[PDB]
Amino acid sequence: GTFTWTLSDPGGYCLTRWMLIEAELKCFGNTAVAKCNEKHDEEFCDMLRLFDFNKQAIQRLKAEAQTSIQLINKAVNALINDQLIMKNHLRDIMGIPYCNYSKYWYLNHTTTGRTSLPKCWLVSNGSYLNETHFSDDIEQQADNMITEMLQ
Amino acid sequence: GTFTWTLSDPGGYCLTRWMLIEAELKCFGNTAVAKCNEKHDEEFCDMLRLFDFNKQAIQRLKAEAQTSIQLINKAVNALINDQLIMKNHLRDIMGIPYCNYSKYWYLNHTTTGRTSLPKCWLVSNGSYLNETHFSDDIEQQADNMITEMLQ
Amino acid sequence: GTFTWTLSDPGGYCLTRWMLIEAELKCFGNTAVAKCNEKHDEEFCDMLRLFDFNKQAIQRLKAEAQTSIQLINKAVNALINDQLIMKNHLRDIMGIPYCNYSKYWYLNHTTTGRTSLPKCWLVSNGSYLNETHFSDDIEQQADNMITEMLQ
Amino acid sequence: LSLSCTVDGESFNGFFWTWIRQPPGKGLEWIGEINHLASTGYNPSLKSRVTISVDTSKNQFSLKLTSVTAADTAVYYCARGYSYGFAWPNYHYLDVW
Amino acid sequence: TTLTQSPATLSVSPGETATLSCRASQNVINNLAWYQQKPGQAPRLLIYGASTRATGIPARFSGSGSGTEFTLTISSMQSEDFAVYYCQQYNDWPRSFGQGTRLD
Amino acid sequence: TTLTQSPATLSVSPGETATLSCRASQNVINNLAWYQQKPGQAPRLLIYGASTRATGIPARFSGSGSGTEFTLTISSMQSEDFAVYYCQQYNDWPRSFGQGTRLD
Amino acid sequence: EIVLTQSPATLSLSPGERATLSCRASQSVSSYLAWYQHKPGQAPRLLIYGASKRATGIPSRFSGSGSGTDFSLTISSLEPEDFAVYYCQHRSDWRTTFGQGTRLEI
Amino acid sequence: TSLYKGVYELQTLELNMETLNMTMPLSCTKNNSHHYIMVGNETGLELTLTNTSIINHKFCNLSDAHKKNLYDHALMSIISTFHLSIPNFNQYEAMSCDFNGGKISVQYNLSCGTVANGVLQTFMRMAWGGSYIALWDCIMTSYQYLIIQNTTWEDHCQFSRPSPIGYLGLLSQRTRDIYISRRLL
Amino acid sequence: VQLVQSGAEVKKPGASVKVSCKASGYTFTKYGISWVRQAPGQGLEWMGWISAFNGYTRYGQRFQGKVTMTTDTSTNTASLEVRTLTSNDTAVYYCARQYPDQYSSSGWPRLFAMDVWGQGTTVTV
Ligand SMILES: *[C@@H]1O[C@H](CO)[C@@H](O[C@@H]2O[C@H](CO)[C@@H](O[C@@H]3O[C@H](CO[C@H]4O[C@H](CO)[C@@H](O)[C@H](O)[C@@H]4O)[C@@H](O)[C@H](O[C@H]4O[C@H](CO)[C@@H](O)[C@H](O)[C@@H]4O[C@H]4O[C@H](CO)[C@@H](O)[C@H](O)[C@@H]4O)[C@@H]3O)[C@H](O)[C@H]2NC(C)=O)[C@H](O)[C@H]1NC(C)=O
Ligand SMILES: *[C@@H]1O[C@H](CO)[C@@H](O[C@@H]2O[C@H](CO)[C@@H](O[C@@H]3O[C@H](CO[C@H]4O[C@H](CO)[C@@H](O)[C@H](O)[C@@H]4O)[C@@H](O)[C@H](O[C@H]4O[C@H](CO)[C@@H](O)[C@H](O)[C@@H]4O[C@H]4O[C@H](CO)[C@@H](O)[C@H](O)[C@@H]4O)[C@@H]3O)[C@H](O)[C@H]2NC(C)=O)[C@H](O)[C@H]1NC(C)=O
Ligand SMILES: *[C@@H]1O[C@H](CO)[C@@H](O[C@@H]2O[C@H](CO)[C@@H](O[C@@H]3O[C@H](CO[C@H]4O[C@H](CO)[C@@H](O)[C@H](O)[C@@H]4O)[C@@H](O)[C@H](O[C@H]4O[C@H](CO)[C@@H](O)[C@H](O)[C@@H]4O[C@H]4O[C@H](CO)[C@@H](O)[C@H](O)[C@@H]4O)[C@@H]3O)[C@H](O)[C@H]2NC(C)=O)[C@H](O)[C@H]1NC(C)=O
Ligand SMILES: *[C@@H]1O[C@H](CO)[C@@H](O[C@@H]2O[C@H](CO)[C@@H](O[C@@H]3O[C@H](CO[C@H]4O[C@H](CO)[C@@H](O)[C@H](O)[C@@H]4O)[C@@H](O)[C@H](O[C@H]4O[C@H](CO)[C@@H](O)[C@H](O)[C@@H]4O[C@H]4O[C@H](CO)[C@@H](O)[C@H](O)[C@@H]4O)[C@@H]3O)[C@H](O)[C@H]2NC(C)=O)[C@H](O)[C@H]1NC(C)=O
Ligand SMILES: *[C@@H]1O[C@H](CO[C@@H]2O[C@@H](C)[C@@H](O)[C@@H](O)[C@@H]2O)[C@@H](O[C@@H]2O[C@H](CO)[C@@H](O[C@@H]3O[C@H](CO[C@H]4O[C@H](CO)[C@@H](O)[C@H](O)[C@@H]4O)[C@@H](O)[C@H](O[C@H]4O[C@H](CO)[C@@H](O)[C@H](O)[C@@H]4O)[C@@H]3O)[C@H](O)[C@H]2NC(C)=O)[C@H](O)[C@H]1NC(C)=O
Ligand SMILES: *[C@@H]1O[C@H](CO[C@@H]2O[C@@H](C)[C@@H](O)[C@@H](O)[C@@H]2O)[C@@H](O[C@@H]2O[C@H](CO)[C@@H](O[C@@H]3O[C@H](CO)[C@@H](O)[C@H](O)[C@@H]3O)[C@H](O)[C@H]2NC(C)=O)[C@H](O)[C@H]1NC(C)=O
Ligand SMILES: *[C@@H]1O[C@H](CO[C@@H]2O[C@@H](C)[C@@H](O)[C@@H](O)[C@@H]2O)[C@@H](O[C@@H]2O[C@H](CO)[C@@H](O[C@@H]3O[C@H](CO)[C@@H](O)[C@H](O)[C@@H]3O)[C@H](O)[C@H]2NC(C)=O)[C@H](O)[C@H]1NC(C)=O
Ligand SMILES: *[C@@H]1O[C@H](CO[C@@H]2O[C@@H](C)[C@@H](O)[C@@H](O)[C@@H]2O)[C@@H](O[C@@H]2O[C@H](CO)[C@@H](O[C@@H]3O[C@H](CO)[C@@H](O)[C@H](O)[C@@H]3O)[C@H](O)[C@H]2NC(C)=O)[C@H](O)[C@H]1NC(C)=O
Ligand SMILES: *[C@@H]1O[C@H](CO)[C@@H](O[C@@H]2O[C@H](CO)[C@@H](O[C@@H]3O[C@H](CO)[C@@H](O)[C@H](O)[C@@H]3O)[C@H](O)[C@H]2NC(C)=O)[C@H](O)[C@H]1NC(C)=O
Ligand SMILES: *[C@@H]1O[C@H](CO)[C@@H](O[C@@H]2O[C@H](CO)[C@@H](O[C@@H]3O[C@H](CO)[C@@H](O)[C@H](O)[C@@H]3O)[C@H](O)[C@H]2NC(C)=O)[C@H](O)[C@H]1NC(C)=O
Ligand SMILES: *[C@@H]1O[C@H](CO)[C@@H](O[C@@H]2O[C@H](CO)[C@@H](O)[C@H](O)[C@H]2NC(C)=O)[C@H](O)[C@H]1NC(C)=O
Ligand SMILES: *[C@@H]1O[C@H](CO)[C@@H](O[C@@H]2O[C@H](CO)[C@@H](O)[C@H](O)[C@H]2NC(C)=O)[C@H](O)[C@H]1NC(C)=O
Repeated sequence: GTFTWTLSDPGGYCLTRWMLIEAELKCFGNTAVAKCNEKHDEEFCDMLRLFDFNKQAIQRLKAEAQTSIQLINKAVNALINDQLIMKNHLRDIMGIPYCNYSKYWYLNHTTTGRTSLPKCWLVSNGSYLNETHFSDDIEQQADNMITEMLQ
Repeated sequence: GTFTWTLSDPGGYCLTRWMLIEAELKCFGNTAVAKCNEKHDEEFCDMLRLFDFNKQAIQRLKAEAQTSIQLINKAVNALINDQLIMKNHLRDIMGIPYCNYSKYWYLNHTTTGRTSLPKCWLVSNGSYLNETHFSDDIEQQADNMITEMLQ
Repeated sequence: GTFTWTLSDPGGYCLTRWMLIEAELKCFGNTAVAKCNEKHDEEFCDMLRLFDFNKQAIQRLKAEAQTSIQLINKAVNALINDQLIMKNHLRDIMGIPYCNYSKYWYLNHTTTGRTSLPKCWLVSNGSYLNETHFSDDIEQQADNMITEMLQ
Repeated sequence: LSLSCTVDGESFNGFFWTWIRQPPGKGLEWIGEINHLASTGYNPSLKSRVTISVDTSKNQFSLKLTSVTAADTAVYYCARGYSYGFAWPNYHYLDVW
Repeated sequence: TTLTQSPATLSVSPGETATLSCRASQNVINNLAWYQQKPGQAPRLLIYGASTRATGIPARFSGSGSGTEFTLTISSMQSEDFAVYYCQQYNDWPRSFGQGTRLD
Repeated sequence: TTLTQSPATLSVSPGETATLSCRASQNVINNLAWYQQKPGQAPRLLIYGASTRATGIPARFSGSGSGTEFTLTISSMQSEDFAVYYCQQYNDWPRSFGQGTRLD
Repeated sequence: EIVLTQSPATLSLSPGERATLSCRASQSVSSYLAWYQHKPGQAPRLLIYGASKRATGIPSRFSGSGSGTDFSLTISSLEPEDFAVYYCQHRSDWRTTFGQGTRLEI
Repeated sequence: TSLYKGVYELQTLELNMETLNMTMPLSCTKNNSHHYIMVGNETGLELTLTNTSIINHKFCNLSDAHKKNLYDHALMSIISTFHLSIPNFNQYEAMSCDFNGGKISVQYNLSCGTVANGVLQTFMRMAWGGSYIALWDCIMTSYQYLIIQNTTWEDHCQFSRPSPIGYLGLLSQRTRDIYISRRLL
Repeated sequence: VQLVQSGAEVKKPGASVKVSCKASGYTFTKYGISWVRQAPGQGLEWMGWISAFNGYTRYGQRFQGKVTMTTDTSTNTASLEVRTLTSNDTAVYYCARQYPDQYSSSGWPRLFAMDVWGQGTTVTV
C-alpha cells in the first residue's frame, strides 16, 4: 500500500503554536509541501500527515472514553510509511546515526523567505549531532533547491 | 508494496461496451493512460486495472466452478491500493462527500478529441454532487491539461 | 508500504566479482542508479537492494549460528516489492514469459561507456528467450537512451 | 516370543526393517515393518498380538509376539528393504536378509 | 494444436452470404488467420487476428469468434470469391493450418 | 579500540617483499590508515581506507584485509622505503594509533 | 487388499531349458513386483526388482518382464543350483504381500 | 554481436544468489522429486514428492515440541511460514508431524478444491523456479505425499540456481487464507 | 514488397532440392521467413520459420534434420534445403514473410501471421 492522505490548507501548510515546543506558528510554501505528496522517504511528511489527521479527527469527530485506538489502527497505513521507521530502526541497530522524529532542520532564504522541506535531525550516542558532521548534506540540499528555483 | 499490473492495449486503453452501462466503446489516449502507472491515488486507474485483470483472467485461464476467490485474494494488492478505499472510508465517516467508484467525469477537446484522465464523481446523501459544487475542480483540471498542451 | 533502502557507493553502484558468476567487477553510473529510487517495478533494483543489504549486514553486524532469518523477516519489505514477484507469478501462471531473477540484459554505449538500467531476461518453457523475440523492447530501450542523451 | 536383529553396518536411516515368517510346508509371509521413526505397518491376520520396537542408539530392531500358538512355529527372518517412489517404475525389494 | 473446419465443402450460388466455421483443439485467444487460395495461385492473407481485415481486403469478408470457436462470413459472395479458404492458428508453435473448405 | 602490530621489527635486505600485520580490538570495517614516518620527519599518509593508496604514492605499497585483520605489503623495497610504519583506525572516536614497527 | 497369484505351481523341468514363471495381481499394481529365489533350508536372495532390473551378482540368465497386471520371470538355462522356490511380492504402502510360490525340480 | 541503432551493444550479466547466504534462505531444485531450501552453509530442509510415506500415525506433537526447545528455530520458522500460507486448509488429519529428538519431519497426505491443491500451490510458490515440471489453476499431480525433512548443506540442486524469491514471496502471504476454527482467537 | 521464389525445378528422388526466395521492398532483417508446403490436392502444411535478424530457427516436429533453413542478409535471400526426396515429397513450396513474436516485461505478447506470400515453387519426383 501507499499513503493517500492529502495535507489541508496558498497550497502551503502552517504548523500552529500547539504543534511546536517553545516556538510560534511556522508556515511552509507550496513548493515544499508538493514534495510530500510524491516522496516516500521523508520523515516530516509523515509527521505532517499524522498531525493533520489528528486535527481533522478532533474537529470533525466526537470524543468519548478516549478509546481512539480503533481509528488510528484503521488509518495508520494511510498516513505513514512503516518501512521508513523500519529503516530508521535498522540504522539504529547497525550503530549509525538515526532519527527518532523529534528535531528537524531546514534552510531559510533571508530575503525571499522561501524554505526547503525540513530534514529530520540525526541522533548518535543518544545526543543530537553537531552541525559540522552533516554540513555536506546541508550544502547538497541548498544546491538542489537553488537548482530548483533556477528553473 | 505497490501495484505492479500494467495495462494492455496507440498506447491508450479502450473500454468495451461491456465495461460500461448505457454506453458504447470508449478509448483514452496514451497521455492519459500513462499517468496510471505513477499515480498512487487515482481511483479510475485502480478500477481499470481490475477490469484488465478480469479480462485477461477470462481470456487465458480456464473457468470451472467459479471459485476464483483464491485468485483474487492472491493478487488483490498487485492491482489496487487499499489505502485509497481506506481514505474514502474515512472521508465518508467525517461527513464529507466521498467516492464509491461508480461514476466518473472527464474533459473532452471538442475538435482535437484528446481527453483527460477521468476523475470519479463525488457523492452525498447517497446522491451525486452536482457540477456547480465542484466546478472549480473542473476548472483546475482544464488548466492542468492546458499546460500539457503547451509542450 | 514502499521500500526505503538507499544504495551505497560517483553516485553509481558497483557489483563486485562475488555477486556475479563468470564475470569480473561491473559498475553502473549515477543515471542508471537514480532510477532505482523512483520506480516500483524493477527487478534488478530489488535484487541490487538485497545484495547491498546483505553486504551491509555482514560488515556492520556479527555472526552467530547463521540463523539470521529474524533480520530478513523484519526488513523484507524495506528492500523489495513483493507485488513484483507476485506479478511474475501471475505471468508464469498464464503461460507467458516471466521474470526468472537470474539473467539480465542491458545496452552499452560503444565509446562513451554509458549503460542503461539492466532489465531481466525473460524465460519461457524453462529456457531463456532469444533476442529475436524481444528486439522491439531493445529498440525501445535504445530510443529512451537516445532521448535521455538529448537532454 | 521375542526376537532381536541388529544391523551389520551401512546406515539405519531411510530403510524398512521387515520380519518374514516361513512356516513348515507354507510360503513366506510378511508380518511387520518399521522405519527409523516410530511408524509401523502390521499384517492384519496377526496385528492384534504383534509389536515391533526400534532403538536407533545401538541400531537395533526387535519383534515381540504375544499368545504364542503351536501353529505359529516357523522360521523367522529380519530383512532390510528399500522402497522407491520418485519416478513411475516403482520397486520395493528386500535388500538384505 | 490441431484445428478442423466443419463444412469441408460449400456449393453456394452467387448472391447470398456464406458462413465458414473453424474449431480449435485448445484455447486460441483472438490469434487466428483466414487465408484464401485461388485455383493455381498462392494464398493471400484475408483476416489477421480474430476480426481484423488485412489491407486491401473488401468489406465483404468478416471474421468473428474467439477462444475455440471462430466464424468467417461473406456478405455478397461473387465470382472472384470462389477459392479455397484456410484457417490457421498462430497462438503457439508449431503453426497449424486447417483442412480447408472449397467454395464452389 | 586498541590495535596492535605483532611483528614490530622487519630486518629484511632490499629487493624482496615485506609484510606488516595490523589487528584491532573490535570491528573496524575498511576504515584503516597506514602511515610512513622517516627518521625525524613527520608522518605521511600512505594508505587510506582498506586498499586505497594516497595521491603520489607508488604502487609498491598495497593494503589488504578488513574487519579485524589487515596487511600491508611492499613488493620491491627500495632505499627510501626504510621508515617506521604506523597503523591508525578511524571507525570510531577516539582515534588510536599502533605501537609502530621498525622496518630496516 | 491386493492379492498375488502365481499360475505355475510345481514344474518338473529338465536342465538347460527355458523356465517361464508368471504371476498376476487382483488389479493394477503401483509398485512393480519383485522376484526372489528361496533355496531349501537357506535364506532367500533377491533376484529381480522393478520387474526388469537385476540385483548385484545375479547371472544374466534371469530376466523379468510385465506391465500392469501380469509379471513374468524367465530363466534362460536350468542348472542344478537353479532348482528352488520363486516368489513375487508387491508393497503398495505399508502392506507387503507375497505369493503362494512355485518350485522347480529336476 | 549485433549493434543496435549503430551505437549500442547488447551485454548481459548473471547474479550470484549463492553469496546471499547467512541472511536469507536459498531455495533450488535438484530434479523432479527433490527440492531444497538452505539456511547458512550448515542446515536446510529437503522437500520430496513421493508415493512412499514415512509417517503412518496421524499425530502432530506441536505443543510438546515447543515445550522441549530442541529443534532449530530457523527451520521451525520456515515450516511455520510454509504451513500458514496454505490456502483454505481445513483437513487437519491430512498433515502428520514428528519432532522427537529435536528433528523435524512433516508429511502432507495428497490423496479439485482439496487439500492437495493448496499444498501444491504453496509448494510451487516456495520452490519457485523448478517446480513447474510437475504441474484457473486447480493443480493436480500424480504424487501422493509431500515430505519435508532436515538435511545438511550439500551441492544438491542442479536444475535451477539457488534463489530467495520463493521464501520472500510466501513471507508476505502468511496469515491470509486461514479458516476460522474457533469463535475467539 | 513481393517475394520471388526463382521459378521451379524437378529432379529424381534421392537428390537434394535447394529452393531460394528473394525478398525486396522492405527491410529484410526486421522480418523472418516461414516455409509452407502444399501437396498436390492437399491442404497447406507448415515446415519452419527462420528469423532474418540472427538466424534463430523453429522447425516442424517431423522436419528436423530432413529440412534445413538458411538466410543471407547480404543479398536478401532465404534458402530451404531438402536432403531426401520421396514419392510423397512432391509438392509446392511457398516462402512467406512473418514478423517475429514479441515479448516484454511491461506488456503482453504480440503474435503475427504470414503477411505476404511468394509464387509457389513446384517439385515433382
Ligand atoms: C531523540 O533523541 C534526542 C537525543 O537523545 C532526545 O533528546 C532528549 O530529550 C529529552 C526529553 O525529555 C531531554 O530531557 C529533558 O532535559 C531537560 C534539561 O535538563 C536540564 O535541566 C534539569 C533541571 O530541570 C537538570 O537537572 C539537567 O541536568 C539539565 O541541566 C529537563 O529539564 C527535562 O526534564 C523536565 O521536563 C520533563 C518533561 O516531562 C519533566 O518530566 C521533568 O520532571 C522536568 O520537568 C522540569 O521542568 C518542567 C518544565 O519543563 C517543570 O514544570 C517541572 O516542575 C520540572 O522543573 C528533560 O529531562 C534531553 O535533554 C534531550 N537530550 C538532548 C541531548 O538534548 C529526544 O527526546 C529523542 N526524541 C524522542 C525519543 O522522541
Ligand atoms: C454510488 O452512489 C450513487 C449515489 O446514490 C448510487 O447511485 C444510485 O444507484 C442505484 C442503483 O442502480 C440507483 O437505483 C436505481 O434507480 C433506478 C431508477 O429508479 C427510478 O425509477 C423507478 C421506476 O423504474 C422508480 O420506482 C424510482 O423511484 C426512481 O424514480 C431504478 O430503476 C433501479 O431499479 C432497477 O434496477 C435494479 C438493478 O438490479 C433492479 O434490481 C430493479 O428491480 C429495477 O429493475 C427493474 O426495472 C428494470 C427496467 O424497467 C427491468 O429491466 C428489471 O427487470 C426490473 O423490472 C435502481 O433502483 C439510484 O437511482 C442511484 N442514485 C442516483 C441519485 O442516481 C450508486 O449506485 C452507488 N454505486 C455503488 C457501486 O455503490
Ligand atoms: C532425484 O535425485 C535423488 C537423489 O539424487 C534421487 O534419489 C535417489 O534414488 C536412487 C535410486 O535410483 C537411490 O539409490 C539407492 O539408494 C539406496 C539407499 O542406500 C543409501 O542411500 C543414500 C545414497 O547413497 C545413502 O546416503 C544412505 O545412507 C544409504 O546408505 C541404496 O541402497 C541403493 O543401492 C542398491 O541399489 C543399487 C542399484 O539401484 C546398487 O548399485 C547398490 O549396490 C545396491 O544394490 C545392492 O546393495 C547390496 C550391496 O550393498 C547388495 O547386497 C544387494 O543385493 C543389492 O543388489 C541405491 O544406491 C538414492 O539413495 C536416492 N537418493 C536419495 C537422497 O534419496 C531421485 O531418484 C531423483 N529423482 C528422479 C525423478 O530421478
Ligand atoms: C532461470 O532459468 C534458467 C534456464 O531456464 C536456469 O538456468 C539453468 O540452471 C541450471 C542449474 O544451475 C543449469 O544446469 C547446469 O548445467 C551445467 C551445464 O550443463 C551441462 O554441463 C555438462 C557439460 O559442461 C554436461 O555434462 C551436463 O550433463 C549438462 O548437460 C552443469 O554443469 C551444471 O551441473 C553442475 O553444477 C551443479 C550445481 O552446481 C552441480 O549440482 C552438478 O553436479 C554440476 O557440478 C559438477 O560439475 C562442476 C563443473 O561443471 C563442478 O564444479 C562440481 O564440483 C561438480 O563436479 C548444472 O546442471 C542450466 O544449465 C541453466 N540453464 C538452462 C538453460 O537450463 C536458472 O536456474 C533459472 N533461475 C532460477 C533462479 O531458477
Ligand atoms: C539466438 O539464435 C541465434 C541464431 O540461432 C542459431 O542458429 C544456428 C547458428 C544454430 O546454432 C541454431 O541452433 C540456433 O538457433 C544465435 O546466434 C548464433 O549462435 C550460434 C551458437 O553460438 C553461433 O554459432 C557459432 O558460430 C561460431 C562462428 O561464427 C561465425 O560463423 C557463423 C556460422 O556458423 C556465422 O553466423 C557468424 O556470424 C560467424 O561468422 C563458431 O565458432 C561456434 O562454434 C563452432 O566452432 C567450434 C570450434 O571450431 C566447434 O566446436 C562448434 O561445434 C561450432 O562448429 C558456433 O557454431 C552463431 O554464430 C550465432 N549467430 C549469430 C548471428 O549471432 C544466438 O546465440 C541465439 N541466442 C540465444 C540462444 O540466447
Ligand atoms: C440530505 O438529507 C436528507 C436526505 O435526502 C433524502 O434521502 C436520500 C437517501 C435521497 O433519497 C434523497 O433523494 C432524499 O431526498 C434530505 O432531506 C430530504 O429533502 C427532500 C427535499 O426534496 C425531501 O423530499 C421531499 O419530501 C416531502 C415529504 O415526503 C415531499 O412532499 C416533497 O415533494 C419532496 O419529495 C426528502 O423527504 C428529505 N428526506 C427525508 C428523509 O425526509 C436533505 O435535504 C439533504 N441535505 C441537503 C443539504 O440537501
Ligand atoms: C517445451 O519444452 C519441452 C521440454 O523442454 C526440455 O526441457 C527444458 C528444461 C529445456 O532443457 C529444453 O531444451 C528441453 O527440450 C519440449 O519437448 C522436448 O523438445 C525437445 C526438442 O526441442 C525434444 O528433444 C528431441 O528428442 C528426440 C528424441 O526423442 C531427438 O531425436 C530430437 O533431435 C530432439 O533432441 C524432446 O524429446 C521433447 N520432450 C521432452 C520431454 O523433452 C517442447 O518441444 C518445448 N516446446 C513446446 C511448445 O512445448
Ligand atoms: C504414484 O503412484 C500412482 C499410482 O498409485 C495408485 O493409484 C492412485 C490413484 C492411488 O489409488 C494410490 O493409492 C495407488 O497406489 C501412479 O499412477 C500411475 O501412473 C502411471 C503413469 O501415468 C500409469 O501407467 C499407465 O501406463 C499405461 C501404459 O503406458 C497407460 O496406458 C496408462 O494410461 C497409464 O499411463 C498407472 O496406471 C498409474 N497407476 C494407477 C492410476 O493406479 C503415479 O504415476 C506414481 N507417481 C510416481 C511419480 O511414481
Ligand atoms: C556463502 O556466502 C559467502 C559470501 O557471503 C561465501 O563466502 C565467500 O566465499 C568465497 C569463496 O571461498 C570467498 O572468496 C575468497 O576471497 C578471498 C579474498 O577475500 C580470495 O583470496 C580467495 O581466493 C577466495 O576467492 C569470499 O571471500 C567469501 N566471502 C566472505 C564474506 O567470506 C560462501 O562461499 C558461501 N557459502 C556457500 C556454501 O555457498
Ligand atoms: C493418505 O490418505 C489416504 C486417503 O485418505 C489414506 O488412505 C485411506 O486409509 C484409511 C485407513 O487409514 C482407509 O480406511 C479403511 O477403509 C477400509 C475399506 O473401506 C475399511 O475396511 C477400514 O476399516 C478403514 O476404514 C481408506 O479406505 C483409505 N483410502 C484410500 C483412498 O486409500 C492413507 O492411509 C493416508 N496415508 C497415510 C500414511 O496415512
Ligand atoms: C471526446 O469527443 C470526441 C468527439 O469530439 C469523441 O469521439 C467520437 O466518438 C464517437 C464514438 O466512438 C464517434 O461516433 C465519433 O465519430 C467520434 N468523433 C470524432 C470527431 O471522432 C470521443 O469518444 C470523446 N472521448 C471520450 C473518452 O469519450
Ligand atoms: C535433523 O535434525 C536433528 C536435530 O538436530 C538431527 O539429529 C541430531 O543431529 C546432531 C548432529 O549430528 C547430533 O549431534 C544429535 O545427536 C542428533 N540428535 C538425534 C536425536 O538424533 C538430525 O541428524 C538431522 N537430520 C539429518 C539428516 O541431518
